[PDB]
Amino acid sequence: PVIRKFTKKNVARAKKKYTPFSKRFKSIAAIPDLTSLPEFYGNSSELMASRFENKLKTTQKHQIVETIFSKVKKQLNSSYYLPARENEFASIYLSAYSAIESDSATTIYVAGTPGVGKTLTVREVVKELLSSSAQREIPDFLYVEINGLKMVKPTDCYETLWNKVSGERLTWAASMESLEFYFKRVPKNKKKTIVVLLDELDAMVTKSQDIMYNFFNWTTYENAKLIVIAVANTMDLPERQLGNKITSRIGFTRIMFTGYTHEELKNIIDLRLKGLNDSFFYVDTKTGNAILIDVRKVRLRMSADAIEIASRKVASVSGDARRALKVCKRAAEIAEKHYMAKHGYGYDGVQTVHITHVMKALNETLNSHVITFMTRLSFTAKLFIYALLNLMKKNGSQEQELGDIVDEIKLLIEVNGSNKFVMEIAKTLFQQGSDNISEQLRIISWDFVLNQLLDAGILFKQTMKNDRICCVKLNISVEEAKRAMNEDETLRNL
Amino acid sequence: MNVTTPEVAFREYQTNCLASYISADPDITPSNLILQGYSGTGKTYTLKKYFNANPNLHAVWLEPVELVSWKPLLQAIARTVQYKLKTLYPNIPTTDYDPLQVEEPFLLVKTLHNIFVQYESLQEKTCLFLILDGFDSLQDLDAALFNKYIKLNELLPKDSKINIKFIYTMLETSFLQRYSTHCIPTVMFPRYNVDEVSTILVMSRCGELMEDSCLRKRIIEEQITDCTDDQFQNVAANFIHLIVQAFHSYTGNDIFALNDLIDFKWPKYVSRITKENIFEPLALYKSAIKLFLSTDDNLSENTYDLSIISKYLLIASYICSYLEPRYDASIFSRKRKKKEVNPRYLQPSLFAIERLLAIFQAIFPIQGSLMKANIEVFQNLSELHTLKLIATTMNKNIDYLSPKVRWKVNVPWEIIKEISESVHFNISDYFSDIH
Amino acid sequence: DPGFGSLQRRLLQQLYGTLPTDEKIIFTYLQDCQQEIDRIIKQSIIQKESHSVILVGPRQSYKTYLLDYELSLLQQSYKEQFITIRLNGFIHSEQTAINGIATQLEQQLQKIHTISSGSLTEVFEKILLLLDSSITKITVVFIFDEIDTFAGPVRQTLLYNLFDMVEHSRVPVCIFGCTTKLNILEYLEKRVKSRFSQRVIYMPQIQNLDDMVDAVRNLLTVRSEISPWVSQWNETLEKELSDPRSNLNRHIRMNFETFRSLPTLKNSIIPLVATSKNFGSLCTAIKSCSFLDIYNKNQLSNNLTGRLQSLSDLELAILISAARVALRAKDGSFNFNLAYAEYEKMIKAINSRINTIKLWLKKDVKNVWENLVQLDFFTEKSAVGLRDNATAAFYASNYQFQGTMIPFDLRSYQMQIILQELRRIIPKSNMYYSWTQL
Amino acid sequence: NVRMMLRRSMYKLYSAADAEEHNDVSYDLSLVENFKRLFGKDLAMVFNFKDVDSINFNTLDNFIILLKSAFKYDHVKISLIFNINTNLSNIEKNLRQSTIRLLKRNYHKLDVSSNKGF
DNA sequence: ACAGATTTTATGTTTAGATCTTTTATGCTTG
DNA sequence: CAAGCATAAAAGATCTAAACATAAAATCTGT
Ligand SMILES: Nc1ncnc2c1ncn2[C@@H]1O[C@H](COP(=O)(O)OP(=O)(O)OP(O)(O)=S)[C@@H](O)[C@H]1O
Ligand SMILES: Nc1ncnc2c1ncn2[C@@H]1O[C@H](COP(=O)(O)OP(=O)(O)OP(O)(O)=S)[C@@H](O)[C@H]1O
Ligand SMILES: Nc1ncnc2c1ncn2[C@@H]1O[C@H](COP(=O)(O)OP(=O)(O)OP(O)(O)=S)[C@@H](O)[C@H]1O
Ligand SMILES: [Mg+2]
Ligand SMILES: [Mg+2]
Ligand SMILES: [Mg+2]
Repeated sequence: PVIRKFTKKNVARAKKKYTPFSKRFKSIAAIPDLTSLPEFYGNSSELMASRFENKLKTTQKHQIVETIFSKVKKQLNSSYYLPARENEFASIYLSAYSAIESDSATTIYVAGTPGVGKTLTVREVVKELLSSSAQREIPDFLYVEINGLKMVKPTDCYETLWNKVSGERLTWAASMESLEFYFKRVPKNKKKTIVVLLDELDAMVTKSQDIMYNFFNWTTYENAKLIVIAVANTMDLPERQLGNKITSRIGFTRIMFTGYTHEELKNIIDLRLKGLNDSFFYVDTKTGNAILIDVRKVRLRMSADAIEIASRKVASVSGDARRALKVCKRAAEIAEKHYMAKHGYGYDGVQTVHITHVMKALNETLNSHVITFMTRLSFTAKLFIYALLNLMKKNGSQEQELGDIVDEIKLLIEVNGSNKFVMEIAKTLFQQGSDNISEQLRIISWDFVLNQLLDAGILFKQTMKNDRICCVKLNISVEEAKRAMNEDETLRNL
Repeated sequence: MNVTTPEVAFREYQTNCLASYISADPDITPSNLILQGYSGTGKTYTLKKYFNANPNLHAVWLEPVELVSWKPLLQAIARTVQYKLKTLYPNIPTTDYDPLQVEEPFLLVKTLHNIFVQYESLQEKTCLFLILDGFDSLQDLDAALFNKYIKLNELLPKDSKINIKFIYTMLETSFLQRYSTHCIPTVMFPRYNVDEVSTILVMSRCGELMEDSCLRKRIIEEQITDCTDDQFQNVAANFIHLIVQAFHSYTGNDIFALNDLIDFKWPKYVSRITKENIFEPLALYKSAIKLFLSTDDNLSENTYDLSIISKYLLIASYICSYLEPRYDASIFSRKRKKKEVNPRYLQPSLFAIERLLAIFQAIFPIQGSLMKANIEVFQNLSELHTLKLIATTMNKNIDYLSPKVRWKVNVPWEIIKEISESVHFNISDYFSDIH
Repeated sequence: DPGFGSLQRRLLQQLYGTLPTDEKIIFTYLQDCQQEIDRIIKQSIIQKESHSVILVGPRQSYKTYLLDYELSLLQQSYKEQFITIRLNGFIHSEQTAINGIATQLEQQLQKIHTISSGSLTEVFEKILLLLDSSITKITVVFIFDEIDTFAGPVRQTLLYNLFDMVEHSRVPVCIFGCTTKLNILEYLEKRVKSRFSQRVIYMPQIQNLDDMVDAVRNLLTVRSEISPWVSQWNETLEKELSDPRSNLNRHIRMNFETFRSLPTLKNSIIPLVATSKNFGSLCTAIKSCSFLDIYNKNQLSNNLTGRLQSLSDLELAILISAARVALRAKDGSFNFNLAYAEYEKMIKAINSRINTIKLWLKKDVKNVWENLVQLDFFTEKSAVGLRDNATAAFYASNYQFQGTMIPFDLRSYQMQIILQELRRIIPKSNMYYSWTQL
Repeated sequence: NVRMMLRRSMYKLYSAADAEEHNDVSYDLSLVENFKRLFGKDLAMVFNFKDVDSINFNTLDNFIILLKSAFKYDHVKISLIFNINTNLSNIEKNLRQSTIRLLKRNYHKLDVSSNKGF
């Protein structure tokens, strides 16, 4: 036997065939009815999803408690009639319906900022169009959702499509050629229309610039009956990635999504709480279980001004629906925490919310902690920050050699020999209190404090072997450090 | 807890702390520990003494110096842990895992978990110490490797019968401070004093020096049949003290270098021993005084085979490097003053090939023409460069022909000087301006 | 005596935190944070509600300990309703994270009652199909340590999947990301930030010295009947923590002002409480705290002045000469020949002032130079010590540095310790103190 | 660099030993540690540095120090051959003093050349 | 036509070669 | 002449593409 120059024993290769669909049938006239075959399309193999479903199921439960705000928290999540995206819904639905009843291939490229309903509205369009197809108004079709960012490698998205339209398992190259031959040579008589939702096209293109070209070119063929719904963040992704000539020779409907305004977000929140706002609940003081219409009737409502101010605050910065939903849910959670803090209901006469709770949640989301992180640091940390600020003010280079920091600290701690803190901090800071410890060149906690600041993302030190001349910058803005040092009680004295 | 503290020579506190931390009870033993200290500070020695004084607790000894990268380190960790567990409990029925199956830290986590679950029939909680002796001495070291081993203990099962505790060993005290905020208990090992190192050398070397065959041969040859082991111990201790007092200022406090010097100088010292000398401590010092003044640690027992033309090319290259071009014409008119900063102490300057050839022609003596540059001159220059004597100013893939490459001499003053006297060409003449 | 041995073992076990759960000592300043984390994890496991959270704080800020305490407390009663999957951002890379998640899923599923087989893409699709998709659902509680490595600059493939998974999937999911950076939200890209629950709870900090002394009292006061000495020892400690002038309180003040890290004080106390051989020794050592001073001296005994006091005479002379040359130079750089020239001028001046000092030769000062640069007193001209990660270290290993090829004499160095500090350290009685300044 | 020196040396050792003697082992110095157990024979490795002047002496010195660690086995003996071209002055100048001290215990200056002796 | 021989997809592992960026060794230049 | 001022080139961080390398599944070849 040979002697291996290096061994990889963790290799695991999937059982995927290599022969593309071109050589499978040996004749274009020999292609059978691909619509009705045992394995093609969604005609088999639904057992796997049922195999893993029972894996996480348990057989034990013990009197779960659903409080008054549990219903609100469960109905306000992002898991679940969209009113604010009706125009784009209608446009994309009209495009898809025209392409599906005319037996033609098209591409709809929709782009927008994260969390504005783009994926939700396209999924709603596909669901409604599938429901219409169930009424036998258009030829039947299969929906294949190919999420770009839910894949280990970008070239995976080919084989998935094949595995979802052909039941076979092929490698990415064989999948490419098989899909091209199926979209180019198979006659329209023996094919079923395919709708592909290339979610998060941004992650698919990267360095390859192959996925997007293949998917926007497969819709050009007349034989192919494909309706590619690509969705992305940047509106100019195609024209940049493919080039003006290609994006012109491919005619695809472009849609842009704008972030919701405050009125739209308020409407979304109100619609998601139509069944719970101003409702009567039966609650038992023994455990706190709430039942929707010792038992007490409690009225639950969410203040309109709180929703309005939350929507105004969240829409003015991003307009993302998910952030508004999450901040409202956090306000409800704060109210519920106060509820069991006052009552003590545990687990296993009008209750409402207030603008104070929403404001608390918004402040938690927005306000940073660096100004609060400095003010609770050790004395040596604030001394180090003070010396850094002093040297930055003196030199103006917004970066300082570390040995120069040490020298400034020593000078600062020796000039103020009469300050009421310094004469007793100097001993514990240079000799660590006890004798028998010689005068230390650096502070006692110098390495500890330097690493504490570097780890906390609050100070950047370039990598150098010479600890004397390595330079450190303040990642945080200089105003924060000055405010933090002003908040101290003894640093401002000296 | 109930562990025995061994008796070491000058590491009382270090061994007290080491016994305080290391213990056979995994509940009261830190999951990480660092014996930090420089070379010769005696940390492997005291650690080995501790682990030989408490055989009831088990350890695995590793040397990351031999395991250059991190992947061999992981593979060796897995293999040695498996082998030690098999040796300790041969009665447990266990399947083997190939040590070469681990290639990432996650695979090491999985392999350690799989080895530890199959040893679940142990009666009592057992801690296994994995001594990464020399972790900082890794040749593929980087800042983001130690903390992998720091946080490794979190990924292993909490309730497993066998718990692996790490005992690292680094020697830099600037690599350690990078992780100073991890607050992992550590035992810093200070260096050794002159008296301490002398005592250690006496303790660790008098037996070997007394039991030298050379000394026995010298005694039986010189016929001194009145001696005791006390006399030999005294003479060995006197030699150790003499060598320490004579070379401590030169060697510092490194025990290894002092051991090398002792091994080097003992044969001559014992060869200079005669009848009345041995019974007089000052006789050896006054008679073998040569050994104890000048150190001898170089290969030359106590130049270039280049051609004449290559030697002159080297001399011309050095002259070009260490002379200002604007002074070349004035100095070499062979057919405000000079600087006294002694540029021979600074890095050699960069010159051009044409200047080198011109000054080489200027300095070459007339034979039989001025030795017009021919194939031999250029071949000798290229051979000098491939000997790394005339280094260029560009990285690999060098092209000597581009008019953007410059040459600089790559020998110090000593080599070029003694080459100059080798060919009997004056070199402290053109540098007489700079003395 | 066995009583003191049992008390010592119990006390040191209390110090190390390995004390059994339901009686673990919890400090009074992180009780609020513990209640918050308990609220989150119980609201997620008991009520099967999925949500995410990122813990932030310095190293050894009691976040892994707090989460482990919560899991241990909640596992002794409700063990069949949740499976714990823990990833560490240091050892688990981007590719290996999927393998680790699959392995831990299959292991916990086997324990409570395949996935990991196949290629990595098959593994990822399998775990996604499994988990993303009267009785309840076994909640999968994720625990990310150092989530800032998974945060990444560009890809963020795993975080997006897991946050969309906690936002949209059916099985209840927790994900606790224990990271260090304060600006953790700036690391996550726009989509992952939108998916993230936008909830971060910051680790509490020691705001008052009273908090630290109360924490130390809670940590070091054994509160159970194990040994006959427990009745005595406790009150002793109380006395030592009642008088402000007491030595242990002074050391607590020192730690509060310098480190403000309780684990450092605990690592100091452990050898103090393990060295004592009887109860009298333990009492007198906790009264005197001499071993704390010994420990502090040992910790600092090797950094830069413990190093400096181990230099021999010639080594100190060469160090001083090199410092002189560095200070005289404009950029602080020097080399072997300049340092030796200054050293020989210094020794000649001293001898002319005159017992006789042997001016060591070049070939005998070369060894001192190598030892001095080996003790990290000098550094190369522009040399980076340790690279940030493995790729950069590999790139550097393949490259050939210029300073390596330059001969030994002409290698240009730089100084760790300036001449002024060298004067500040060296005692006045030393015979080189005259040349320690220009 | 040092790691590739070691990997090449261990690969050559394994290949030659297996060819003489007619599972796998990772390429590291522990192959020398396990050699007596693996092949039931003593070892004698002879390192021939072809052009010792061209190698940057930092990595050569590190490799020699690494090889020094292989003397705790009492069944392996090592022999080094340095194909020096210029003289020992450059070797003394470049190599660390500790490495020269370690080499000095057994060295043999052998003058082999076509131009020597006439 | 069944096991061996070759291929196809899928990495890991070193060597040779590239451009960016930072610093600093060169010139330009009055007396 | 040096300082100022400018461009220039050395030293190295950071990276990629190619040569060299192994390996498991599926295809292609002869009895
Ligand atoms: N028109 C709408 N009516 C009601 N709720 C909405 C509406 N649009 C968005 N939402 C809510 O906000 C969420 C947005 O989810 P998606 O639309 O999938 O996010 P997205 O816009 O695709 O962002 P990505 O995936 O980051 S590009 C929905 O799941 C709902 O919870
Ligand atoms: N306390 C001691 N008592 C006796 N001998 C000692 C002592 N300390 C060191 N030695 C001697 O030192 C030598 C061993 O040195 P090591 O302990 O290996 O040094 P080291 O610092 O561990 O080496 P590194 O760091 O691994 S290069 C032997 O000669 C020991 O006898
Ligand atoms: N398994 C454990 N059981 C009890 N206490 C522990 C355990 N592991 C660590 N600790 C203690 O936790 C404290 C250190 O804080 P940890 O939470 O462990 O680290 P951390 O705060 O998570 O820091 P990281 O991991 O670097 S972000 C010390 O008191 C440790 O002794
Ligand atoms: Mg989406
Ligand atoms: Mg050792
Ligand atoms: Mg952790």
